[PDB]
Amino acid sequence: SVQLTEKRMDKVGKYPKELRKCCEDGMRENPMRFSCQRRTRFISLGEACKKVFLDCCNYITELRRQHARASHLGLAR
Repeated sequence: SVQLTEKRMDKVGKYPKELRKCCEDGMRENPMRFSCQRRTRFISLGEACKKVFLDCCNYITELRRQHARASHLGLAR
């Protein structure tokens, strides 16, 4: 979303330069409505990369939900 793209960049920045792809992919849209843990199960690609993915996924999932709630309540930022 609007300010969501922002908090994503800030989050991706927080990580060592070679774990940013993992973070980025952890925060892509979720049309199949899979849990964060479920989406890691077949990426392989590493242990330290799964921790990153999972952490960024959980981070952005919470932010999307908070955003959906604000939007539903007409507080929409």
